Amino acid sequence: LETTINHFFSRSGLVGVVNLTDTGYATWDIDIMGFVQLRRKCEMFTYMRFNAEFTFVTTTERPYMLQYMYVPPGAPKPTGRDAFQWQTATNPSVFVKLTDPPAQVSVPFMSPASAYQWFYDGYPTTTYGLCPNNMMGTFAVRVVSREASQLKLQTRVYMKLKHVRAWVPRPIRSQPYLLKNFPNYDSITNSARDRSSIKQA
Amino acid sequence: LETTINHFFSRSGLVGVVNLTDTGYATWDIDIMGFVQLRRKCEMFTYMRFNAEFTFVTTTERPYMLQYMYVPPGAPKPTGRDAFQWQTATNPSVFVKLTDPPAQVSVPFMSPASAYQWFYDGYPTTTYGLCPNNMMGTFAVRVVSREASQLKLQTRVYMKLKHVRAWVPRPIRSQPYLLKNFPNYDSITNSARDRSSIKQA
Amino acid sequence: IPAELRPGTNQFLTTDDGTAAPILPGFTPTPTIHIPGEVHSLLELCRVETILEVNNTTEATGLTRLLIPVSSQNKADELCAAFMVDPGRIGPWQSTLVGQICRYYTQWSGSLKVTFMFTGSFMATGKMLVAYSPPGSAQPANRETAMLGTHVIWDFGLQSSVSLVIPWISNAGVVTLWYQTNYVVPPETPGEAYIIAMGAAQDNFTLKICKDTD
Amino acid sequence: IPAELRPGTNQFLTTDDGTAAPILPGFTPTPTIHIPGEVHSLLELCRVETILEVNNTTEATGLTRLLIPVSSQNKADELCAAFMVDPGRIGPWQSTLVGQICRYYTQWSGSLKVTFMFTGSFMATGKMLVAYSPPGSAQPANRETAMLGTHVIWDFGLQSSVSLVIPWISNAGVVTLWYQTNYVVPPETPGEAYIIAMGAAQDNFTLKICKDTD
Amino acid sequence: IPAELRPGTNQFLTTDDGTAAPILPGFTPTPTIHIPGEVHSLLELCR
Amino acid sequence: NIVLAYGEWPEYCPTRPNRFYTLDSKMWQENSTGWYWKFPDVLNKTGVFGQNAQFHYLYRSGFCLHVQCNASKFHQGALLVAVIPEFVIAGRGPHPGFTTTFPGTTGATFYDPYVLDSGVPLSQALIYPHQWINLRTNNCATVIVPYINAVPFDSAINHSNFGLIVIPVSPLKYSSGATTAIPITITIAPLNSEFGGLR
Amino acid sequence: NIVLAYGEWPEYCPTRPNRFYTLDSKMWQENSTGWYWKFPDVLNKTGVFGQNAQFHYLYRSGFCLHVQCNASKFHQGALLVAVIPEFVIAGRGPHPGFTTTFPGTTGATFYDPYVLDSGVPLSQALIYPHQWINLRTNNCATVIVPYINAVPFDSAINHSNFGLIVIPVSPLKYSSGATTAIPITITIAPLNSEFGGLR
Repeated sequence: LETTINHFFSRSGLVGVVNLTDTGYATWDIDIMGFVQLRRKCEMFTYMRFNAEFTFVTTTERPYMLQYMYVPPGAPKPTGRDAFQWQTATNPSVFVKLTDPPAQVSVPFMSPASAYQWFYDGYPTTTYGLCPNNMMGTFAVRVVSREASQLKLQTRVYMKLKHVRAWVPRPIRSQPYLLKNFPNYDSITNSARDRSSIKQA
Repeated sequence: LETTINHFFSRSGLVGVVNLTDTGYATWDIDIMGFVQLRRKCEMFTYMRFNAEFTFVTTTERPYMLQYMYVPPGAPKPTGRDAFQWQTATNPSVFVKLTDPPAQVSVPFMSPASAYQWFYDGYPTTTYGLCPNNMMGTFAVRVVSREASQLKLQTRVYMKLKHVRAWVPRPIRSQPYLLKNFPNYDSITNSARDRSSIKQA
Repeated sequence: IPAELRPGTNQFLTTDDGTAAPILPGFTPTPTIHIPGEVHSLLELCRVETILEVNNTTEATGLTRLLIPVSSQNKADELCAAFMVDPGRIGPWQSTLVGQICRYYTQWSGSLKVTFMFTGSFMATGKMLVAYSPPGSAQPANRETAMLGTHVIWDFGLQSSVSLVIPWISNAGVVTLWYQTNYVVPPETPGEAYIIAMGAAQDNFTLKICKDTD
Repeated sequence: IPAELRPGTNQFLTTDDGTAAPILPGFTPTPTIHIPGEVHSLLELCRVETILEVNNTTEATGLTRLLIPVSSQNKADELCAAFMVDPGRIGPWQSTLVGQICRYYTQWSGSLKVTFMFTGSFMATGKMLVAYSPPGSAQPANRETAMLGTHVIWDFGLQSSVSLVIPWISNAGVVTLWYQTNYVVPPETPGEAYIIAMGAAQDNFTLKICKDTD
Repeated sequence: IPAELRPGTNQFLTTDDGTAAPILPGFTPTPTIHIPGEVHSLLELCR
Repeated sequence: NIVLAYGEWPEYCPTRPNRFYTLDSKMWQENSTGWYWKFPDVLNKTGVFGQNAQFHYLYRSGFCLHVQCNASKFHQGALLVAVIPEFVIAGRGPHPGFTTTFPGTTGATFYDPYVLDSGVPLSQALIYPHQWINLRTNNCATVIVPYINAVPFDSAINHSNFGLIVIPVSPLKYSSGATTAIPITITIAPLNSEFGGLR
Repeated sequence: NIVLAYGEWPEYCPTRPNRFYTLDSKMWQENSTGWYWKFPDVLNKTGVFGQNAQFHYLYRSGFCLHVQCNASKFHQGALLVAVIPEFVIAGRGPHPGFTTTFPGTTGATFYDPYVLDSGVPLSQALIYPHQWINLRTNNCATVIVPYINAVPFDSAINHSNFGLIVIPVSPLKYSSGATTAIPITITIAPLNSEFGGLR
């Protein structure tokens, strides 16, 4: 079939759009809650478990040795393009030329708990419902040269979900939401559009 | 043999010729009834069933990340090159550089009925003989950049038919036709060219 | 060894099968445990009877749009409520669970069922004629021309709930309900009640080509 | 592992075998059912006796070019009609089903047959001499020099139809028909009739290299 | 034989498995002997 | 004798409800040019089948036909009975309309028979299951037609399954004193009808 | 009758320490709008369990519930008992605070029941293990809830496992002379508790 839960997530859609000037670098936190087409399909469930793979597509406006680092959760993020975090061998990085076909890399499942939680009701001890066990890291795109890059490049990050397993369901969201990581709704819209009367279908 | 019905359709001929300026994009409906060499070979039969594969050949007048989206039947067509339909993950799209050898993709059989119908005698309830179950979608070729493409590019779309199975036959067309999707003929030409007399072969 | 490169290699297909290289080799993930309530396919979700909005008029405004009014002064055979059987069209089914997961999956086909239940006092007694028509015609006019269809004479003193199986929709069909008798109360009893409706899909409810929502 | 790239990889061959990636993986198509009248190969199409245009003169103009006239005042041994046996050349065979599917498939070879039938009254009686010549010579002149060939003495009082098997054409051969007797009528009977012809290919009719039409 | 090139080939992954070609083929290294006190995993160190 | 359309013997695999219907006989003159009927439309508003096809909106049936013309031994001519599936009137010139495409029991007539009013030449019309009514051999013709459609069901009113054409190829000649017209009567019987759903 | 939440019968695989607790009955008027409790918080500072959940910082238990309202035969209305895991109050407008999210034994009330104070519409709330208290059929409802959490343990004070909601869908109507309010009492019993670690 194609109504199984693995096929329902198996399209590789856009997540984040990252551009860099030459500052000199550009970082990007990993989060799937960026667009409304993926949030409404992932607040469906409460507990999920999945491996992900990525793809970086680069549109200038020739090839350079730009790299894509990876930060596992806990490692410090780079502050400058010539800092000492770019050469730490514990951060797995991917060197890819521009003119080559686009990069592709997989990420395993890093949360300490058995599955990711999209709803936490408690505290870590404004700190309400912020479970720290959803951190997946950054990427920190950097063009590599000795000085004076001067590209004005823009990357795009795609994401495919694989081997996904879902637990206990929840009903869908029915209202637009203001904040990024909170269900606040600013009380009201309805669900079904009106008709004239109760009669006359 | 080579007179079987699979070999009779197994050449990959031209269907449509699409060019784009920079507007900014270019769309193209899927229809095999574009040229007379393929219409006379497909009004032969009444019911057909086949998978198709395509190929996009690009002739400028360097490489850019131009994509080829696909619209399954029912999804909305894009209106601008920076609209929100370009990032819907339910539309499968293909990123291909210019200098690479040309793209190639297969399309499965999407009609709701068991086989495609090239002749319908009825109504959906000017609406005579327009069966809506022949929709196959678009492609919506778009060059990808942040702004100011400036290419003046022209693509060509090829089509190969595979695994084809045909049912009940019909005689061939013998007159030129005026309209695109109707057999109107503007009554008259003959079929065989004349000779002098009934005698003298 | 010799090899060639067919056209179609240097491309990103956006729906692909080949795995990339893992970025952390040797990493063993944390092993799963037995969390109860695992969903294998979302077909199990659309077999859940959820509350159907019927009274979706302008002046409803709140929880009162989840319920159909039943008076005690209505004369016999006057239509109590009526709505289309259309999982996906803009109307009553837009609130239920079927109506949200069929904004995805462009082509649907199956056999929906509709369940009612009654919310009056124990002393009340009446009847209802839950009717149905095929999608050829519009709704009936009288009680008599609606009686000839697929009626289920549902009363109140015996049963508090009733179902109705609708056969073989595809990508209308109109259900109504008629009074067919007076609404009977004893004294010192409020003479108004409401009938909330349900909605679900039975086993042969299948889907086809995926599509994004709204 | 090591590998090389032989010349001929980055090319589009326009007649190829390797499948591309499917754009919708996991999609199961709608399964077929038993539609009657399935054609496996188009060799079955060219074994259908279709109406052959013979009277393709200038002044024909309509359905009257589908039929050969037979008078009642023609003196014995005068040629009624004559045409080449040439499936593909510009002439009589251009209307039949053989003559259209052999504008494709450049080289043909086989054994065509020609069938006639008669469209007079029941009281009429005559004869015909359906002759044939090999493609070495032209058509005969007299009835006698046509009689020595491959004649079939077809009459009217017994048979209403007759066939003739033409052996082994390739990429001319001329068929005629002669009167050989008077056309005999009783009184109060219209003395004109027509003979429509047919055309088909028997079992050993094979084709070769494909070619576009017109 | 036909073959395609999926995206992700011309890249350096910084955590990889495929061996490069040895630069000195045929060279046999000096064989090891029994040095006592070999550590297989560093879990033995933190005990 | 009888001609099975593609060799089916139409069975069925919604209730399962056979009178020999008789359409009204057309007169055939010298300068006549043909007729067509487009089944299963002509059985509507006629008989118990008409009360079963107008109220039900799913349909499957097969037919048995019997085209029979009665002529004396002093006439001549030859007809052509063919059964065309999904037979579409094209329209000359500009669509043909409605009372041209659905003629009812009075079967409509042709304008240009040489191209079948669809750009399809008559020389190749014998692909369809045909039967020659030659007036010096016989006077009857019988075609059995199964249900030929991609979807296993359809509506009875809108979609026509197939059509029936009758074309005078050789024109009718007759000596003076004989009757000018020759009738053509048609018999229609449903074989395995199977309706579904009531409105 | 009874409704197993997803069919578990909650066993366990840290010592292993059952009195039927009884929360204080809420009054239900005409213009009331609902309640919620957020277990296992309301058992804190109450009973021997409260002395076992305040001092221990690992926890696992399952519950057995019994929501029961007593009404005479002259009232009408229907409630809705659902058990929502990881039930999060959103906050209108702006976070909701603390005395709104952890109500204690006095279960807090709703503001907008149509969206469950989380943007989730009530039309689809029956995905959760529900049980209709319809006042012309019965007067009781019983839900057994296992321990539903990703990590096999948690603290008792901070993390709430699930919540219990009671919503008046059809409002209560009553003729004049009857009592205005109807009580709703709730019974809570731990099934297989298993604590761990003492502070």
